[PDB]
Amino acid sequence: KVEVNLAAIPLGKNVVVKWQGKPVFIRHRTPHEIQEANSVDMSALKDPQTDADRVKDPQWLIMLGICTHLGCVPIGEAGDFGGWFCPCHGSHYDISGRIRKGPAPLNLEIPAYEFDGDKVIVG
Amino acid sequence: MAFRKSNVYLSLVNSYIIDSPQPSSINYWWNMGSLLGLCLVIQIVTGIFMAMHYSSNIELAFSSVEHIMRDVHNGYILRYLHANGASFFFMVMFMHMAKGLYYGSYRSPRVTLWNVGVIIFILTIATAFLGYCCVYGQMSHWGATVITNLFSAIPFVGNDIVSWLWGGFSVSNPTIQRFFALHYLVPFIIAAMVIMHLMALHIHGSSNPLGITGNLDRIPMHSYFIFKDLVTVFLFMLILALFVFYSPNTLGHPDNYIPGNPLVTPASIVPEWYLLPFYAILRSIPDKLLGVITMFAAILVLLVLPFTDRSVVRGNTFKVLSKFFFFIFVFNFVLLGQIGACHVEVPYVLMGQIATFIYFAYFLIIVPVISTIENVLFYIGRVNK
Amino acid sequence: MAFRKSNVYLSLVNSYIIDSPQPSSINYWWNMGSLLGLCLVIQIVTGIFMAMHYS
Amino acid sequence: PQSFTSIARIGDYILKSPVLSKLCVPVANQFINLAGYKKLGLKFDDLIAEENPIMQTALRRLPEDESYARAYRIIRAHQTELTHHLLPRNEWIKAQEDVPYLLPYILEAEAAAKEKDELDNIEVSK
Amino acid sequence: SLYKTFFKRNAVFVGTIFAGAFVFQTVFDTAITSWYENHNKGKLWKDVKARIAA
Amino acid sequence: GPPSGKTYMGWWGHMGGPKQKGITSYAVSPYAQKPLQGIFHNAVFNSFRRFKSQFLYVLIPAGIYWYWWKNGNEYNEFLYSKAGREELERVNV
Amino acid sequence: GPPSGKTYMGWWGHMGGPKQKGITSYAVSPYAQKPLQGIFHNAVFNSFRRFKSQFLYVLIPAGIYWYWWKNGNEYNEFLYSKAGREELERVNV
Amino acid sequence: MTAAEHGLHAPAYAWSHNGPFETFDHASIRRGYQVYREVCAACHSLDRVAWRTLVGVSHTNEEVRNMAEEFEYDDEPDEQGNPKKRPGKLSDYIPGPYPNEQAARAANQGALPPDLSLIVKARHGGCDYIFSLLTGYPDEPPAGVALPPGSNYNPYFPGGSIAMARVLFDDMVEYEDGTPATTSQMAKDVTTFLNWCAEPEHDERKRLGLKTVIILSSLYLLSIWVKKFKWAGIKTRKFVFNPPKPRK
Amino acid sequence: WRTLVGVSHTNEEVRNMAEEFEYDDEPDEQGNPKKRPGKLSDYIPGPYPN
Ligand SMILES: CCCCCCCCCCC(=O)OC[C@H](COP(=O)(O)OC[C@H](O)COP(=O)(O)OC[C@@H](COC(=O)CC)OC(=O)CCC)OC(=O)CCCCCCCC
Ligand SMILES: CCCCCCCCCCC(=O)OC[C@H](COP(=O)(O)OC[C@H](O)COP(=O)(O)OC[C@@H](COC(=O)CC)OC(=O)CCC)OC(=O)CCCCCCCC
Ligand SMILES: CCCCCCCCCCCCCCCCCC(=O)OC[C@H](COP(=O)(O)OCCN)OC(=O)CCCCCCCCCCCCC
Ligand code: HEM
Ligand code: HEM
Ligand code: HEM
Ligand code: HEM
Ligand SMILES: COc1c(O)c(C)c(C/C=C(/C)CC/C=C(\C)CC/C=C(\C)CC/C=C(\C)CC/C=C(\C)CCC=C(C)C)c(O)c1OC
Ligand SMILES: COc1c(O)c(C)c(C/C=C(/C)CC/C=C(\C)CC/C=C(\C)CC/C=C(\C)CC/C=C(\C)CCC=C(C)C)c(O)c1OC
Ligand SMILES: CCCCCCCCCCCCCCC(=O)OCCCOP(=O)(O)OC[C@@H](O)COP(=O)(O)OCCCOC(C)=O
Ligand SMILES: CCCCCCCCCCCCCCCCCC(=O)O[C@H](COC(=O)CCCCCC)COP(=O)(O)OCCN
Ligand code: FES
Repeated sequence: KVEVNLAAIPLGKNVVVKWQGKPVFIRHRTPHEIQEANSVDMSALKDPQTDADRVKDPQWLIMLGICTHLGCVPIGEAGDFGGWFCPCHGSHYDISGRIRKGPAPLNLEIPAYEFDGDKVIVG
Repeated sequence: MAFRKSNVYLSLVNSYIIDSPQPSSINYWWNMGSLLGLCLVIQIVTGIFMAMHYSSNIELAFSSVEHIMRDVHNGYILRYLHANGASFFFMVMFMHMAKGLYYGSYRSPRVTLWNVGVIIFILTIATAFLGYCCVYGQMSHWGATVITNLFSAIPFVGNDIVSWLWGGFSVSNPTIQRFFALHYLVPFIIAAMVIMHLMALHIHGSSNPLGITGNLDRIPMHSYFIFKDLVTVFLFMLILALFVFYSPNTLGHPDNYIPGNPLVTPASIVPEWYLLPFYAILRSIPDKLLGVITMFAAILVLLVLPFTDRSVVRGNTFKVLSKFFFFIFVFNFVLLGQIGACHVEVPYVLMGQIATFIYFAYFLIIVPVISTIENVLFYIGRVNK
Repeated sequence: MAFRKSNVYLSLVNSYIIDSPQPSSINYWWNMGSLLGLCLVIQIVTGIFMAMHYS
Repeated sequence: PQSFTSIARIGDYILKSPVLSKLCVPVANQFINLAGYKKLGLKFDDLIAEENPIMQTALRRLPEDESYARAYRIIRAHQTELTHHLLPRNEWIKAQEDVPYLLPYILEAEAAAKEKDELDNIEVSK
Repeated sequence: SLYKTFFKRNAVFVGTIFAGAFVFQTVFDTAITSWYENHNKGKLWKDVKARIAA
Repeated sequence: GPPSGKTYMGWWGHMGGPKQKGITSYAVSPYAQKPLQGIFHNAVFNSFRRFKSQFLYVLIPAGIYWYWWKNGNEYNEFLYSKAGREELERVNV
Repeated sequence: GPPSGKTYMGWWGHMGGPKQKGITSYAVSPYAQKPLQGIFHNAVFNSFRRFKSQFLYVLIPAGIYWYWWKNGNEYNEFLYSKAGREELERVNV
Repeated sequence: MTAAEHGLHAPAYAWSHNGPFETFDHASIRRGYQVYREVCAACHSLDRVAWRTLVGVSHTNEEVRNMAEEFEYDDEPDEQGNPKKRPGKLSDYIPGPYPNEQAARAANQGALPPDLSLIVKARHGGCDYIFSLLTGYPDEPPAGVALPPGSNYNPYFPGGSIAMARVLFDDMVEYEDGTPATTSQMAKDVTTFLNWCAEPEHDERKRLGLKTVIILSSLYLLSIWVKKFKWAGIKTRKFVFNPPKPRK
Repeated sequence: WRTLVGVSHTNEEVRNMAEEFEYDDEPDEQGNPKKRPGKLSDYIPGPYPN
């Protein structure tokens, strides 16, 4: 359970740290996130989920890359919305990180990272 | 008496490979079991000599196998004879098992010999899997990832046995160091199951292609079947040498010459060619728990065969219908291995669901039904009431 | 006959550790050979569990 | 391991039926000629497996004139297959000779073993 | 005759087999290396090293 | 040790078959026979008889399974072409 | 298999000793006997008899080899002292 | 999948080391190292090849020593503990251009160039794929495909969009022996040099394979003769039956 | 550092002792070297480099 820092990853970046042995998707934030993460009706989907169920420490985001095909890896820094791109079969995880289309049945896991102040423990 | 009969240690050799009574009519299909004993000696010897130069740490493993192939004197001969030797070991075993399935060698009084054989087959699949991971190529990391994650579907004990296999939270350095140490051991457990296997053959002896008693015409082993076994030994070495010296990378995958990368996934992750029929059976069931049960059930379904054969005749020599359906099962096993090397696409999903039903239906439906029909067909053809 | 005398594998166990005839007067110096069989089992087991962590 | 009592139970229902015995008997005659045991010099009752007590009992009770002739047919057959040949066409078994010489000894060994089991695990009328 | 000395004993013949195998390896190797290098002459290093000696 | 359970096979002198009476056997030494006169008139005339007896039980199953494999390929070839894009969209979902 | 060479031991029923005639044996059950009345009057009175019979064959050799070890030590102690420097110089060369 | 996602099938050219009795052409290996040093080595490493393995294969010993001496390696620290550098020697390994993977991607717009010591064995196609990749860039992509910024079209690459650009043009090197250095010629040499980097045992492996196959093929034919001789008594054995008289 | 917790010092004490040293981090986005403070998984450093 690692803690790099909190003012070490600037805004428009991300680092796939080898945290605990995984391609996990760090993402530093701005209120420039609840802008546009749920501007889409949920029921146009495999079977949905809401921001408040997603993560309620909402200005530092982390998500796994252990994909439910056989372990595929998405993008860094491209797309139409600005999401994460599966070349394996086909998918683009939007800014909130969800289906637009594809045979991917579900979104994975936001690692159970808890806040207490001065360091956020991932895991 | 002769000294080879009175000495405690030579008496065993005499009783097994010199004076053992054999049926005179056995053919060259009875020579595959001696080859499997040579395969095990090849695989064990070549492995000791490579293990002197190997390093099992995850940052040193891949480059240690290249050190064997570049710097060790006659090191490329040791490895290729090892990698192609295992593919030859599995091909002779599929022929050995299909023989006993044709001539009825599983029936009474040889049920115990057939059950110890099914245990050898399980331990040999395990051995070959563990050693393919000691290379730590790209197929070697991602093959261990998807197989060890199948035990996560066992209820209430799944996530604990996976973290205990891995030694951590992923396929990592503890995983590769323990797979190498398991891999050296299990070949010596196989050698003890082979001794138990031969002991169960000695009390009743071998069968014959006619399926009747052999106690009326017996010849000894020495200089009839010692020199008939020598014919197939030199053909085995000749065909193996052709692959080791002129085509040594045609039965493997190219992506295993890339070092293992947990962050980059390959476009197609497949096992070696001899685990592909069982990989397509797992891929046929759209549920994690039931696919794992069905994959293992495909190996243990061989054990119900002594009970579902309802015939009074041993073997398929004089059987018309049971001979046609023996070869449907053979070519269904080749299509399963071939489906398992394809993509998950239409129509390769339905083709693998029908062909995995024909695998389980042969043992449980087809054999007992046509064997009953053939009994009654022999009766009414002679008895005229 | 009993199953331990008719089965191919249990017959060896019966002939060696159950029904084997022994002299009645042997003393405790005849017990060292069974200990040496336990020593070999201890070493092979402990060494295999360490070899998973060795370099 | 289907019993011979059961095989004859089914077979005698087919043979004594007019409509059934004309579709399955021609089929069964081609099944025996394609099998090819008569070309090795064998009768069908030689092919039956004999590693069980009901067949060891029937062979002890077989007369010795018929027992000596059975052992010669089995030795001649192992030698014909060893050479990868067939016998001459005038030494083949004919259909008249392909008789069930061992069936009657089998059926009486089976009826006695069943009678014993029914008595060893009977419950009393009282 | 021939058989009473060629192979009558097998101390005649396991020593002749072993002594004759030692001579076989040397004569066999020199014949294969000469055919292999002549079948691929012009491509070897010793031929390239003899064309750049200016 | 003691004797174990009895079997369906013995040893030289007592093999457990039926008693033999009236069978006579003859043989000749190998040294007195001409070298290997059994390879030819056996690789053409006999090998063809053995082939013709049994080839039908192998090649009718092989023809069924190979025809099924080619029709599966050619259909998969077609779905991922430009002409087979509309049929691919239906049979997926 | 066949029989092997004969030995000097058999099995229950045929052990290979001489024939017995005129020997009778008696015994009593363990359940009918009092618990372990054989530890005391055996750890003092009998154990002393066993010690006195055999202790002389061990302790005379042990006394010889231990006396030889101490005289070797004490002499080596002395050679590497200040008083034993002149004798060390001779017995070396 | 679609044919564009699998890539185009590399054809079959007639390499002079194909065949069971053929060796490498060693004048193309020497010629091929010159194309590596002057074109490829700016952006590709060869970390598994040592200087000493080139002696007696492509260069003389005196030539190879002068090639290694033009680089700097890390020596062991002096008497106070400060670091030292030294020139190269024969036991050293051929050095690469970049110090770490972070710097390699920074100079190639995010893409990482792989090590080439095993690229012939780690790709389906072998020498036929490496050659066709380099001579397979068209001068304008086909109508319809929209390339991302910073990628080039090559139909032999799976997907049709590769981060490498064309690097072979006519007469960019001048060969010592005087061979015309066209595009197809330079490609044939690097692919021959790089196969030697993957398979240094190729020449003497196929020499020990000729001996093994000739010896074992003779033992296999002698085994058949011996077996038939020793089995001749059983095959010609005869049997006859005379029914005993019924009195026993 | 982590082996001292629960033996001689509290967890908060040990973190402040490790933070007074510099260790080698993994390089930046261009490939240049980085340093960082210490953490509990680190090993106690020595005075001399070689
Ligand atoms: C890598 C290891 C290599 C060895 C593995 C294969 C060896 C076992 C295969 C069994 C076999 O021998 O094939 C025969 C099979 C069924 O036929 P069968 O059992 O009734 O007759 C046997 C009779 O004793 C022959 O032997 P035969 O008595 O006729 O004469 C001796 C023969 C020696 O040949 C051999 O060495 C055979 C290994 O003489 C010569 O050939 C001289 C050379 C001119 O009919 C066939 O021909 C099918 C071929 C096999 C196809 C299945 C395997 C493909 C994957
Ligand atoms: C370092 C690794 C070692 C670990 C293994 C330890 C085992 C070492 C055993 C060595 C040995 O075999 O010496 C045997 C010898 C006894 O010979 P014996 O059969 O005539 O005595 C039967 C007894 O009277 C009945 O004794 P009982 O059968 O009634 O109970 C046995 C019990 C002791 O019971 C008592 O409370 C005192 C009587 O437990 C044992 O005695 C355990 C066995 C030591 O022992 C003796 O008492 C005398 C010989 C002394 C040996 C010393 C030299 C060895 C270095
Ligand atoms: C879980 C494990 C499952 C294991 C299944 C593995 C399947 C692959 C195994 C491949 C070997 C299978 C060959 C069959 C061997 C069984 C014994 C046998 O078939 O031989 C008897 C058969 C009959 O012909 P005979 O003239 O020799 O008469 C003697 C008795 N009637 O003589 C013959 O051999 C028939 C002629 C040869 C047929 C060759 C056809 C191809 C066989 C498949 C090979 C692999 C795919 C090409
Ligand atoms: C039944 C016996 C054996 C089987 C079936 C077997 C199978 C295999 C296989 C399939 C591989 C991977 C081959 C490759 O693609 O490179 C392998 C690798 C390896 N095995 Fe074996 N093996 C056996 C016995 C042994 C033994 C007894 C040892 C050690 C004494 C051993 C040591 C190794 C080593 C060091 C490697 C890695 C080097 C390499 O890749 O060749 N093997 N084994
Ligand atoms: C290392 C693996 C094995 C070895 C060394 C081995 C060895 C042997 C040998 C020497 C024989 C006697 C000769 C022969 O029948 O060819 C034999 C027979 C037999 N084996 Fe195996 N075997 C192995 C694996 C297996 C397997 C995997 C099975 C079945 C699942 C099996 C089942 C049998 C049977 C049923 C027989 C008796 C056949 C008959 O007498 O007709 N064995 N084995
Ligand atoms: C008869 C059986 C064995 C004997 C007598 C034996 C003896 C020894 C001895 C004396 C040591 C050095 C102990 C020390 O001072 O540290 C040692 C070390 C070692 N042995 Fe064994 N050994 C046996 C079996 C095995 C086996 C089967 C393995 C399997 C891998 C093994 C693995 C090791 C390892 C990994 C070490 C180094 C770790 C250590 O020092 O404890 N041993 N062995
Ligand atoms: C300075 C010149 C070169 C530069 C800047 C360069 C750059 C690159 C880059 C960025 C890639 C990654 C491709 C991707 O990920 O899409 C690559 C791959 C590759 N390069 Fe180069 N390269 C150069 C010269 C060469 C030459 C001359 C060869 C052939 C001898 C070569 C052989 C390869 C191969 C085989 C690949 C992998 C292709 C594959 O995986 O299918 N490179 N190169
Ligand atoms: C049906 O008739 C038969 C029959 O035909 C046959 C062939 C057999 C025999 C069949 C077999 C398959 C034989 C069994 C063979 C094994 C069980 C193999 C087990 C043994 C090994 C694999 C050997 C292990 C090797 C070593 C321990 C040493 C290797 C390492 C070395 C030499 C390195 C040494 C170090 C240095 C520094 C030189 C029968 O039993 C039989 O029944 C009557
Ligand atoms: C005189 O009367 C006697 C008598 O008193 C006795 C005791 C015996 C029996 C005596 C013995 C000494 C028994 C023999 C003991 C052996 C031969 C020891 C053999 C030990 C092994 C083969 C070791 C087996 C160990 C393993 C397989 C380890 C398992 C490890 C696992 C599962 C770890 C998994 C992880 C990895 C990395 C492999 C007699 O035979 C006898 O004669 C009649
Ligand atoms: C606690 C219970 C057991 C204690 C001691 C048991 C001793 C085991 C055998 C003693 C009894 C022998 C007398 C005959 C008998 O009834 O037993 C059969 C013995 C076993 O036969 P086998 O070795 O399988 O032969 C099988 C034959 O092939 C001859 O064998 P081979 O292939 O030469 O084996 C060597 C290969 C590897 O062996 C190793 C390394 O262990
Ligand atoms: C030198 C190597 C060691 C050689 C072996 C000696 C040591 C003995 C091994 C340990 C003994 C345990 C044996 C189990 C006893 C029961 C066997 C049995 O029931 O025989 C069989 C069934 O066994 C099996 O299914 C396979 C045995 C798996 C072996 C496990 C490793 C029953 O057969 P049965 O004798 O009753 O007659 C046929 C009736 N259908
Ligand atoms: S990998 Fe996520 S959709 Fe294909």
